[PDB]
Amino acid sequence: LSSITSGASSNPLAKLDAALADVDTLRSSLGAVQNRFDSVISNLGTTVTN
Amino acid sequence: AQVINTNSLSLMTQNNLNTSQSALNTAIQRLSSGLRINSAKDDAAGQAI
Amino acid sequence: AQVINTNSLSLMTQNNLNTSQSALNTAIQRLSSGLRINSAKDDAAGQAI
Amino acid sequence: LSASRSRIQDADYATEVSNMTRAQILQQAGTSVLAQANQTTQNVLSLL
Amino acid sequence: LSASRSRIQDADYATEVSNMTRAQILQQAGTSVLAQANQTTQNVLSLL
Amino acid sequence: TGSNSASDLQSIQDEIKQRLEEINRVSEQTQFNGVKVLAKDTKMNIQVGANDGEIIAIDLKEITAKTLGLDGFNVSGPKGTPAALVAADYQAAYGTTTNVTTTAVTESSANALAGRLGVANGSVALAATAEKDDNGNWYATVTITAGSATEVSTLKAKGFEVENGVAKEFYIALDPQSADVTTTAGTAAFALDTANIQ
Amino acid sequence: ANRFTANIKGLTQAQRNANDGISLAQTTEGALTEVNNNLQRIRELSVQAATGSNSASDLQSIQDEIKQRLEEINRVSEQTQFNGVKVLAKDTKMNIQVG
Amino acid sequence: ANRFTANIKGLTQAQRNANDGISLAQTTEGALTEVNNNLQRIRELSVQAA
Repeated sequence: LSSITSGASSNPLAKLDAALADVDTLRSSLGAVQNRFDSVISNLGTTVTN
Repeated sequence: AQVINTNSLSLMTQNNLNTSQSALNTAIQRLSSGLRINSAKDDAAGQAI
Repeated sequence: AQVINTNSLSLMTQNNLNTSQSALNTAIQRLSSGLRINSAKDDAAGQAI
Repeated sequence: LSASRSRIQDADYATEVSNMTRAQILQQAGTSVLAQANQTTQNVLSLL
Repeated sequence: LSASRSRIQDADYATEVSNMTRAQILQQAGTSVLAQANQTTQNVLSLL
Repeated sequence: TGSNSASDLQSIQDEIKQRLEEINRVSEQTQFNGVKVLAKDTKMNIQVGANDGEIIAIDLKEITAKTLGLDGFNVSGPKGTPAALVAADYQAAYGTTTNVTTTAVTESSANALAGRLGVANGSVALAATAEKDDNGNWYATVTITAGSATEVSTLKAKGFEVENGVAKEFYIALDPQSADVTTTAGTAAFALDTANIQ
Repeated sequence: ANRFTANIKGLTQAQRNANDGISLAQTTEGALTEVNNNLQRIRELSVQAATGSNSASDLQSIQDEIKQRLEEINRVSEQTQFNGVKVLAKDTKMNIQVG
Repeated sequence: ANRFTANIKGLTQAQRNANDGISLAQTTEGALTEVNNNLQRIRELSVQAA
């Protein structure tokens, strides 16, 4: 039952590269968010002391 | 003048200690891992490349 | 800040040693055995060939 | 290609040791001053 | 088979070393604060 | 620098976007006893004596992303003002003995992008030809107009800043080697898949 | 003075909320990393299987390994969570109180 | 001091861009060598057919 197959896809390597691109875009967005968050903590600390 | 109900130097030093703590943590991590970009927080543009 | 009930760097480094350990294991085995494909886990496609 | 990738993401092991040794000392010198700061309240207690 | 039992049975070291350190620090802090707490009620006598 | 890639610049640009946002936030949230201290450019008097008329001046100034001149700061996109295409560019892209003399830009599915944005048709319109910036890269032009305030709000919420009743143009990059050149003699035809672009 | 002390406590609570947000971001990023590694392996297999000197029985081996790797992505997608919130589905934005 | 900080932080990245340039220049020459080795053979062959 492993020899009853479907049709082979076309232009595979382009599809794989597109997928990798999407993953990288998401990771970049998350990194931007974290870098933004850290400054908030610093600011809050100083403000409450004052 | 002399007040005891609140002390304002200790707050400043407590605030001023975390800044060093963070750099210590980063330098510790890089040594063990072996490389500079451990997450996209470091720099996103180089990670993709 | 300063906490003693848990330490979160030691966890990171413990986590991060095992990566090196597995590479050392594979490199050691390939030397003594004398060949590259020791189990199907290496590459199932070439073992049949 | 391997060399060109190596230049981008690998560590230094000469800068990092220095950064660690600087941060340790400054972290250690912070706490003594913190201990000094708390004591300055105790002056007033003598007035009574 | 020997490998599989080893996985089931043996003890890690790094975890236990860290647990040793963790348990030591708490013990020392506990003793110090316990003395501090026993000391508290002396001031009651001053009223009299 | 000169050895980057088109897709990388987006990453740097979004980080810059967040950093820009933080300045405005801090400017318009900080207060001292209910007085906003980083806006409106007034001065502030303090009473320091036993007779009226004895004060000391303190002056404030507004700091934002606009009063500093950084409004609309950007590092990705075309450089300079786009112009038209001439014979030399067609020859450079396809060869010295080339047939093409015009370009034509369309959409894959009619009125798709306005559907994705969430505003009524007739607020989004496409150009019909291609253009080039100062360095020889090809681009397509889009124009957006808002009809009411809520349209501005939705567009901002999805990442586009624009003022109602005012046209503004955004650009989309093209690849000269992927054009269709065999259907109609002397015309390179581009068809955008606007339903899925990032 | 009452107004000042009203301001202070809120800011402290804001600090706490920000820390929770940072935790959430880190969790998601770890899951993404593992997905990336799986994709790289599939890519290499695909280049392996495009040569013209292979026999029709071989391609099944590559195909079944590809099948397992593909199933991995779906399972990691639908099993990761943070405090009851499934973070790798549904295309939503998630607001934090920071003031 | 602030204006010194700006220069240090900028020059540090300026140093990285240069290594990128060295890498590109290094990559091209390796490709050039094989072109050279093929031409060097063709000329010898063409000597024989005369």
